[PDB]
Amino acid sequence: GPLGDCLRDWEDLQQDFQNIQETHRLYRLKLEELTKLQNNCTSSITRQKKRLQELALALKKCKPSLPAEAEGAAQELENQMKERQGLFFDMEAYLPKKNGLYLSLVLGNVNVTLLSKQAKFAYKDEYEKFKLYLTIILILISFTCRFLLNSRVTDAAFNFLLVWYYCTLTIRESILINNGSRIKGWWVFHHYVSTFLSGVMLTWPDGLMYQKFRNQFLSFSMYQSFVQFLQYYYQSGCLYRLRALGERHTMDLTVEGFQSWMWRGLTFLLPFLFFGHFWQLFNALTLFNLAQDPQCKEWQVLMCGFPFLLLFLGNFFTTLRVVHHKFHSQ
Amino acid sequence: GPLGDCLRDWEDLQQDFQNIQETHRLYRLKLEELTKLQNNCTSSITRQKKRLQELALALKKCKPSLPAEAEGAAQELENQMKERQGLFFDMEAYLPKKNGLYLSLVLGNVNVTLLSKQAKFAYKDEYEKFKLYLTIILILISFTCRFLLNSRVTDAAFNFLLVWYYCTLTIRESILINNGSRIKGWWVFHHYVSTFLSGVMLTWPDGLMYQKFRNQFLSFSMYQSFVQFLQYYYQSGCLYRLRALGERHTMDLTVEGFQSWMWRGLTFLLPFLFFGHFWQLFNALTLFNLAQDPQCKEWQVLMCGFPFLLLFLGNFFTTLRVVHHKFHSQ
Ligand SMILES: CC(C)(COP(=O)(O)OP(=O)(O)OC[C@H]1O[C@@H](n2cnc3c(N)ncnc32)[C@H](O)[C@@H]1OP(=O)(O)O)[C@@H](O)C(=O)NCCC(=O)NCCS
Ligand SMILES: CC(C)(COP(=O)(O)OP(=O)(O)OC[C@H]1O[C@@H](n2cnc3c(N)ncnc32)[C@H](O)[C@@H]1OP(=O)(O)O)[C@@H](O)C(=O)NCCC(=O)NCCS
Repeated sequence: GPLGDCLRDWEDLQQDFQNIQETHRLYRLKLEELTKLQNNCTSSITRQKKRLQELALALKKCKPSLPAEAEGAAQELENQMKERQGLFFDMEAYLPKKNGLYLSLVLGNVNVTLLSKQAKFAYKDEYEKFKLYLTIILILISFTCRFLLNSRVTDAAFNFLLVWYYCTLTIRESILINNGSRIKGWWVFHHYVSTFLSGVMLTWPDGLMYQKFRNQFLSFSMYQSFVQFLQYYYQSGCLYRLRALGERHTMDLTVEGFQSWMWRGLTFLLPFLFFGHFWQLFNALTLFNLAQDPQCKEWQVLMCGFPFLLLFLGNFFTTLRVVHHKFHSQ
Repeated sequence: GPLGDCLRDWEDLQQDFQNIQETHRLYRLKLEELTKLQNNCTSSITRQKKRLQELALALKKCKPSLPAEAEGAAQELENQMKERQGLFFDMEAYLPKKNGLYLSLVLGNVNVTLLSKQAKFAYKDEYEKFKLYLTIILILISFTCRFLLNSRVTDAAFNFLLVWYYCTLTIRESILINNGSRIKGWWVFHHYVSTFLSGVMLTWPDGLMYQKFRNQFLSFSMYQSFVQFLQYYYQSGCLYRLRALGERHTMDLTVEGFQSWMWRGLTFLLPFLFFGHFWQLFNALTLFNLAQDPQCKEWQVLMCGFPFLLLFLGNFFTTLRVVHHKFHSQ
């Protein structure tokens, strides 16, 4: 007769029930005032930012009319308002923030994980591991689809995987932007163009003109995944190094050693990126030249030759901008 | 010389700066203990649920050995443990919850909007309006692609829109599940199958056998969007009615009038759904019959004929289940 155990467990879980429901009640109260605090802080910050920017506008428009001797105080005045802006960014980094017009077309609730600092730093790492693992899958299946097979089922499967990976990746990093980062919005239009390119390659009716481009496209995709493979290593190394510099617990790792390490890494890495840039430019060129041949007539060739050229222009300019800015930073 | 205004605005915004940073500090503190409370509550609830289910298991296995006269107390004992489970569901409805293995493959942070009740009820409405608006776009462009055009560019564009809409929609409702709902997981595998179907239709190389199926597929897509058009009306009406019943402020709207209205609406709606079910079954049949013709040889025909049949079986069974359960509920 084990019922006795069950019944006295019933009432002891019952006493637990009330002592836990009291906690639940006070929790609800706490949540209420915390919400009020959040609303108050956000409204106040918005008002202050507006006031600051407008007064800075007024001072800037009045500045040329004024001589430099009294303008001394003025230049350190903007030199301090900019850091006031920086601290405003710091403070806004926690308060829940509105969605940025692309998430709001897929979602509509609020996801600002960075209510802590560990809770954010341990999201970017997960993102990096996602990029690496998917690159493994793509390089493997690209090898299979280029050296040993010639069908169109497998080719369509590879292109579908590509067009899914790019879209989930643009969602992750469009969250990672409003949490906080400097992600240089070209790096997202890059995904949109690459998605359009794969999509067009998906409805290419074969014949005697597909087989002339399949080889180059597959090989280039292989190489690009390899570059992502190396870039993982450098990026993750940089992230851990920078945390270990910000966290002084391990040892007083000076900024000098970090900078030397990062500079050596980047300067070693850069030739491969430039090789890839020129590889796709040559790719676009051969595609146009092929299109000029009067033997083909398919609208897919020019529409698959423009994204390559656009994509090269953007990538080349942005890489040079980053290296040049880093060089002046020194 | 407007500098004076600017400088005294500087120091008055400065006094504002400290009086706001104090608020920020206390806000951070509050957030800290609120996090501790959340963790404590979730751990406690997990332990209690495990204990309750295991003791219920023990009682159930011991029950057949025991006679009914003493089992009286036993049946109201399970009749009360089930409501204890219900209240546990209520309480867990607020605490942040882990992601369900599909979001965690696209995301990895936590989005439980239902920290309130308005903040959730005003998400489902947005979801409904999204479904309606996208149905408008699809019905319009389907009309254009069937009566007046015959190309393949426009057809591919329509199929791409379909395969994007289904995927964003499965993301929205897979959030809406873990917030809280009874969404009958067949209704999501439905989206996966429909996505696979459109994908296969996307790489169909035309010829003398595509033109025999294009008409039926487009017309069926039109009709299906029309059913979504009506289902919006009924669903939104039901949601507002149920809120107006739960909210007794307007008037003591009895459950009887609500039930009569909902029953009339559903009984009026059902014939169209059944028509659609049989429409797609006939569609799968004609597709197989066409495949039997020795004049075609394309692997796309059987792979486009199975999802139709599978999809019909699932839809028919699930609709009958819902109507039967609702009938016993009365
Ligand atoms: C830019 C590059 C030198 C990296 O340098 P970097 O670490 O970004 O240097 P910065 O200090 O400017 O970093 C700026 C921000 O860009 C972010 N970033 C996000 N996505 C990125 C991406 N795809 N590439 C580069 N930077 C990226 C970094 O995270 C960093 O922000 P955070 O560190 O604060 O989170 C290198 O990644 C690059 O050139 N990108 C190549 C892109 C590519 O795939 N090309 C392939 C051609 S075949
Ligand atoms: C099922 C149906 C009668 C709706 O009834 P219902 O309101 O779901 O009745 P229930 O009380 O069982 O509702 C159960 C839950 O299912 C949810 N639900 C979510 N997505 C749904 C969907 N696509 N269809 C039906 N119910 C859905 C409802 O929101 C409800 O949960 P909630 O009200 O607590 O949020 C009706 O929508 C249906 O038969 N679906 C047809 C699906 C379809 O598109 N078929 C096309 C064939 S051509």
